Amino acid sequence: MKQYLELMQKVLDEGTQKNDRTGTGTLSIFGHQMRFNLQDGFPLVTTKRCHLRSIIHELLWFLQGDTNIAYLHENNVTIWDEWADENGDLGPVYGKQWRAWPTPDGRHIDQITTVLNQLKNDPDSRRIIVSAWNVGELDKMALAPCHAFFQFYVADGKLSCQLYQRSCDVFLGLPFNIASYALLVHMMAQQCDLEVGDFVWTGGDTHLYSNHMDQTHLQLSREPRPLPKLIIKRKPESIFDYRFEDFEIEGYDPHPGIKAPVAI
Amino acid sequence: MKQYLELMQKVLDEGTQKNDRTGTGTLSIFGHQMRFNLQDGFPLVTTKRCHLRSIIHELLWFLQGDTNIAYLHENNVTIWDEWADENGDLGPVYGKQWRAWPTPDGRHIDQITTVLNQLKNDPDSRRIIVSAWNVGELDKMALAPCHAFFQFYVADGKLSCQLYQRSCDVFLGLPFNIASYALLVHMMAQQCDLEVGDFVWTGGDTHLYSNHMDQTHLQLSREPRPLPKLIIKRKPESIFDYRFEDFEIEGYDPHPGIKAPVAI
Ligand SMILES: *c1cc(=O)[nH]c(=O)n1[C@H]1C[C@H](O)[C@@H](COP(=O)(O)O)O1
Ligand SMILES: *c1cc(=O)[nH]c(=O)n1[C@H]1C[C@H](O)[C@@H](COP(=O)(O)O)O1
Repeated sequence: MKQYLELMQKVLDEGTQKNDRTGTGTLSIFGHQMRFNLQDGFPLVTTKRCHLRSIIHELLWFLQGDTNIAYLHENNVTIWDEWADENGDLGPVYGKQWRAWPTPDGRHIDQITTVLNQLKNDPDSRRIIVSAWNVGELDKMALAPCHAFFQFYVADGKLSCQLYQRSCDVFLGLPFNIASYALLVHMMAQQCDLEVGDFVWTGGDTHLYSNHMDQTHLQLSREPRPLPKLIIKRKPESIFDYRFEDFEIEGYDPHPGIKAPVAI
Repeated sequence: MKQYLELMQKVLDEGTQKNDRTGTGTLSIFGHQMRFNLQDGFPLVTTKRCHLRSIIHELLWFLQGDTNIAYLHENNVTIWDEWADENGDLGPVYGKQWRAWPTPDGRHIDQITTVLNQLKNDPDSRRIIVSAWNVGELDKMALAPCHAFFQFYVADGKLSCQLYQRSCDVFLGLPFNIASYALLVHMMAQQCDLEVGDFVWTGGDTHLYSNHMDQTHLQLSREPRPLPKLIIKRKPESIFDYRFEDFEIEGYDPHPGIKAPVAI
């Protein structure tokens, strides 16, 4: 995608060298923002093939409030194997905070349902927010959230969303994260009878790992293809009733895939 | 300053008409990012004079972990009066979450101390974050945090900071907020023998109130003037024991102030 490739070249041109938690070494820029008008098409990178199956199953996984990789395994998705423990648990990550953020006084807040109610009865609210950044449970998480905070907004019957990603593996993570949220927006929109608007991505520590430099130049030498189309064949009773088959991506003809190591 | 005036112009040109909770109405856009290189001086607006004692006392008020506006009175600061109860409390707002995020099991987390230590022992960390968006206590707050999530970043000995502001009153609040954090960055840098870097401001619902049109137009026709320079007279033994006297801005020659009503 143009925005994607332009970001890559931005890291290579202004990035500074930094060591990191994984001892892998990176090229890093701090603070960036890009927009995707969802009506121009589904933002799934084409300069290299992406695995839809993984992207979609991970989202339904989050929405169910699951934090164990069993479900993912049942559907052949292994993107979260490296961090799960003996029992498949990852700790109170994304899914848990999204559906059951534990308050001090013994309550649990379902942020996803809260947002839906807000989009239907108070769409002008400047507080339609979902946060995975639960300071209290950060130490029980196998990995601190990367896409940590996001906000919805409405205008002219169009649903928009901004995500703040504090850490971003540009080559390996960004492609999945962008598609994942663009997908949520379509789901939210369809449930609230709104049209899709913009998906605004904002990054904190945006980087390219040292052992991703070749792959990066390879991909950066290719011409972006036309964006695919997302077709939802059904309208479930609730945001929690979507299934893998309700989705259908049309016109996805991407360049060849490129492989790279996953910094653990 | 140019960035500020441009964003201000953008709101008028692209803004959408919305009916907010105050019932005043606004002109707003969603998703915007500004960058301030602190090497070029304090980003305190000059196209309009800004009350600096209230920006400094508020910030220091936060750092003490205080939620009651008593302290602010002691020093003639009346920016948080239209939201305090009979006792003057605002709820576990900013200060409370920064200094003592209450966990589900009784313990408390000091995000500021945590950050100070991350900056001194693990500067490459991509998790140097402090959040005020404690979902579990939003209902107990007089007003949900506007500047709710910020991240620190280190590179080439420079300390940068990105702020996520979900809601922004471009005319009244944006000037104060910007300077407030720019100020913090300088305090953090001094306590960690680091140089100041960039301050990146990112906004969610960025708006201009209907009854600010005149004041805005008046400000847009004035020319920006060289940014001032922040001077920190002494160096406290901790980031917590700073004082109003310790700060001094130099070269601040702003245009006259502009009076305007605040939306409650
Ligand atoms: C985390 C999860 C995700 O969805 N997408 C991402 O880009 N990542 C990346 C960020 C970083 O490269 C690593 C997490 O490391 P750290 O917690 O920032 O130290 O995975
Ligand atoms: C909140 C506090 C701050 O420091 N900065 C701001 O600009 N504001 C503004 C945003 C908005 O105008 C109002 C809060 O309203 P809401 O909670 O967003 O509905 O104060």
